[PDB]
Amino acid sequence: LKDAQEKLELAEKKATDAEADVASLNRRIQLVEEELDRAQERLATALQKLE
Amino acid sequence: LKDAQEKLELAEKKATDAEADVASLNRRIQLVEEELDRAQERLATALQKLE
Repeated sequence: LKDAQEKLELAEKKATDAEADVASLNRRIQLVEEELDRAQERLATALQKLE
Repeated sequence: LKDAQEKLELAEKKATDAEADVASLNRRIQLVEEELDRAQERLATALQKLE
């Protein structure tokens, strides 16, 4: 039981950290997508003014 | 020990799933980052053309 509970603890800690990493990466994805959309809009406006 | 092993299996499956999510989300992060880099390079070229 000592080994089994130690394995349980390590697996649970790893899964929780992985979930936190997933949430952080997803919010990073949405942030970077917003920045990309703003950059594309700026590019379009600049090209029109250039022409 | 039986319950501990079952929870170990569940936790390791969930952690592997979240690790795959991490891999996918980091791939998306890098790809959108590259697209944003291209967009900002285009923006810099556009400002140069404005000048």
